Amino acid sequence: STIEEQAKTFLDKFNHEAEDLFYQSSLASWNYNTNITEENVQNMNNAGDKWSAFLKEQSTLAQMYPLQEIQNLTVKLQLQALQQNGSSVLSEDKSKRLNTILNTMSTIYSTGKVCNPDNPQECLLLEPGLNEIMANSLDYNERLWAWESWRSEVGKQLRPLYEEYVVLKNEMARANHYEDYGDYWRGDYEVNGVDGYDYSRGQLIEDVEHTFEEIKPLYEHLHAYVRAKLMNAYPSYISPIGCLPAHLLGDMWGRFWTNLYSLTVPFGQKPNIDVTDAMVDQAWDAQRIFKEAEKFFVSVGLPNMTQGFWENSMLTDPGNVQKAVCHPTAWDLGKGDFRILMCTKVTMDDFLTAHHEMGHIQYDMAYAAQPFLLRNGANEGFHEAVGEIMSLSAATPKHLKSIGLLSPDFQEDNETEINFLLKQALTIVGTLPFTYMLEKWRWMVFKGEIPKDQWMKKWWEMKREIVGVVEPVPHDETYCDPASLFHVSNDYSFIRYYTRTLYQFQFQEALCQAAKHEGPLHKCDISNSTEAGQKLFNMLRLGKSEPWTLALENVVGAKNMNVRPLLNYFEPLFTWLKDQNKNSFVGWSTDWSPYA
Amino acid sequence: ITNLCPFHEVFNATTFASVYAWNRKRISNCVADYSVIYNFAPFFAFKCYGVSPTKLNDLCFTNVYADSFVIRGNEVSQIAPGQTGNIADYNYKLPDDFTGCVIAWNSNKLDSKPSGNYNYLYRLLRKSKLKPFERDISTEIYQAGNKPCNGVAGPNCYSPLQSYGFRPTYGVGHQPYRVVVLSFELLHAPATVCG
Ligand SMILES: *[C@@H]1O[C@H](CO)[C@@H](O[C@@H]2O[C@H](CO)[C@@H](O[C@@H]3O[C@H](CO)[C@@H](O)[C@H](O)[C@@H]3O)[C@H](O)[C@H]2NC(C)=O)[C@H](O)[C@H]1NC(C)=O
Ligand SMILES: *[C@@H]1O[C@H](CO)[C@@H](O)[C@H](O)[C@H]1NC(C)=O
Ligand SMILES: *[C@@H]1O[C@H](CO)[C@@H](O)[C@H](O)[C@H]1NC(C)=O
Ligand SMILES: *[C@@H]1O[C@H](CO)[C@@H](O)[C@H](O)[C@H]1NC(C)=O
Ligand SMILES: *[C@@H]1O[C@H](CO)[C@@H](O)[C@H](O)[C@H]1NC(C)=O
Ligand SMILES: *[C@@H]1O[C@H](CO)[C@@H](O)[C@H](O)[C@H]1NC(C)=O
Ligand SMILES: [Zn+2]
Repeated sequence: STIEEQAKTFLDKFNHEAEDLFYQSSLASWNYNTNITEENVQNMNNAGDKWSAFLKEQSTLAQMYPLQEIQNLTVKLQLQALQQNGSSVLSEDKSKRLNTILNTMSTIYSTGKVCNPDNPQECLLLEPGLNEIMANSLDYNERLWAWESWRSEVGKQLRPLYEEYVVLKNEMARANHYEDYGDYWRGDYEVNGVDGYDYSRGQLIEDVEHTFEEIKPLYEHLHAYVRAKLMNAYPSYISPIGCLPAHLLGDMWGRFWTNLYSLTVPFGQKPNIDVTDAMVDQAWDAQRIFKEAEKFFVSVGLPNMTQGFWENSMLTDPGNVQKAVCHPTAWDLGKGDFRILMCTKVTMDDFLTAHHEMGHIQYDMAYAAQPFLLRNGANEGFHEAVGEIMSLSAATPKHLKSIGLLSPDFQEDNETEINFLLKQALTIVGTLPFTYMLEKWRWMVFKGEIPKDQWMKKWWEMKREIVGVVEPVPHDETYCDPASLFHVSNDYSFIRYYTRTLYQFQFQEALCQAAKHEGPLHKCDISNSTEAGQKLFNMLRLGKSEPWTLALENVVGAKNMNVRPLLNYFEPLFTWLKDQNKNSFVGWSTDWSPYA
Repeated sequence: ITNLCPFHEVFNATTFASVYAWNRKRISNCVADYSVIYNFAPFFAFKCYGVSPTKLNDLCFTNVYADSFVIRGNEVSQIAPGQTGNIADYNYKLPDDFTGCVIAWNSNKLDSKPSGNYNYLYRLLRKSKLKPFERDISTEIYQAGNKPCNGVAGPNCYSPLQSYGFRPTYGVGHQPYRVVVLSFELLHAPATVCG
């Protein structure tokens, strides 16, 4: 016969065995997370080892077929996924030391403890106490101490480790066909073989650069406003022309500015919309919270949840004797099993998070028909994008009033819209410069453009130029500032967040045009529009079978990511920022620094 | 009444074998009463092609054949005239002019175990499509490649049989479904089967 039929039979066998093995592994992991005990840990470890061994064996087997002979625009992608060489091509010693470096980095990040100055009573881990201090404490000296101490604690330790890590991962990439490890990470966005819809690995660089060039005015105006507010809060520390000091941003790394809503609130008198008291008065529970979330997807035209989902999923905190992790997660265990692991309480944030997770499950249900290898989102961004569009639509006052939590009497003014848009701005627009900067720095380091002797110098120079953030205490090459961040330490790609941020607003613009909304984009509800639901389901069903470019074309009418939907979303805040920044300088000067 | 057909034998058999080796049971020389068939568990799919559901008792046939097997939820649709699929072409084929009723009901309670019901098997590799009403039970290593397999597994050498795994937590559509296909044939002989 032809190798194409041989590859087809191989793929059929692999799919049918892999479904069962992945189900066993997923059930073991779910059991461990719901009920933590030694036996559960042993079962999960066994299942994970078995699944990893099976994937390695099948990846080794699949290399027989050259991809040149495969034409089917589906067998080719499945065989490409299997031939990615999850089997470590590196030498045995190189693989062992790479695993050792990864384990050491994870251990240092997790167990990094900061002790009080000249006080040995407490040595604080990053997550429990230090993060809360950075988030809520208003002490400039305390925040500067926390930031500097964490940097010296983790970055100095991890700097040689990060150098060895980048060397080894660059060697792995060179062993593979990819130019560098940045190219390996960007390969997910690559599309080959489909003319007129193709993508290049380097094309992502140009697209991200152009998108940030478009975003920059809004970030500059928000930066000017936040600078004015933080100068009002802290008089002497912040300069008008200078960049913002790092530790005052709101979190340890400056990723999110959500903690600045209290300090930078536009109108104190106007109370934010929150439905906690109303839900308590109406006597809700987590089960009906999730049911109300389900009714939204039923209204949009998507299917509703399975009886197995309702029976197996734990939506309420067991409490008492039971021990479990409370990080929300939507599990597609496989073969028709879908569950949510969420300790849901009666709060507005929990309600929106439930909406987000059920969006995940609707995506998973939609791509269930496709083969196992293609049973994923088209790119790393679409999956959380589909979650986030539902999360945004759920919180709209129109949806709240339709559900009935909000009284018919209430009407929204200019002030409420401005407050909500500025809060979501600090949440969403602020993280884009940080993601852009981190990915640019890491890509340049991987390519080798940034020399080792100038790693941190170039890092802080680019942060000062792009993010408009200046280091409080100057740091030499001994520090490794990026190593502090969780994704940098544990080797996670970070451009996914930028792509998600653009994609969610492109999706929202498309679905709001589908729903025939008139007015500002923020007060847009897609609940009862069955056109928007079908337009979404078109992409949701594809999975990875079609290229992500074609999926994005299907949803939003464009083959490439555009920030125009985001700017249309934040246009009211953009006008308000123009008005408020008439007496405030726009732009930042690099020269100023807190030191000297 | 003189006789009642062994409907409580074709159903309630506690083991329906597998779709690749389907049980071929001959029902004859008895009165066929569908009242008990209705009185059994509610049926996910009860579709009659050749014999009308109302005229099931009225019509008489020489011989009745019931085929019992366990298949997944989505595989139920493939057991129908003119439908093509993995199960339909490689395990069991209803003829083009089939007369009878397809009876299916859920069996998650009995056919699913937490460990897994690996006993049931189906075939997903074969040289050619099966003719209607055919049984194949011989396991020859599939030679998709250009080189003889020599009766062992390896590269381009896969065992045709593959195992369903049935667990209680599986969703509808992958849960084990028990299907008994009633086949009615007219032959040049006294019917001896009247309802
Ligand atoms: C690449 O190969 C795959 C097969 O591995 C092709 O898949 C297509 O899969 C669908 C499954 O729904 C097939 O449709 C079926 O057709 C029969 C006959 O009408 C019908 O009875 C079933 O209900 C179902 O609709 C479809 O025929 C099959 N396509 C081909 C060409 O075999 C996929 O299309 C291939 N991609 C290409 C063209 O490169
Ligand atoms: C993976 O490594 C093997 C050698 O171990 C090689 O034959 C194969 O072509 C590699 N696959 C790719 C696509 O890098
Ligand atoms: C929900 O799913 C069930 C099947 O599980 C279906 O009967 C029902 O119509 C669906 N929608 C509603 C509104 O209950
Ligand atoms: C957790 O699993 C164990 C078995 O390992 C079981 O005995 C126990 O009842 C389960 N639940 C809790 C709360 O421990
Ligand atoms: C959606 O339809 C239901 C039908 O009862 C209606 O009660 C609800 O107000 C509608 N929602 C919107 C936002 O139009
Ligand atoms: C919106 O702004 C205009 C212009 O200042 C003002 O007259 C109007 O009352 C505002 N609406 C409110 C109070 O939300
Ligand atoms: Zn999510």
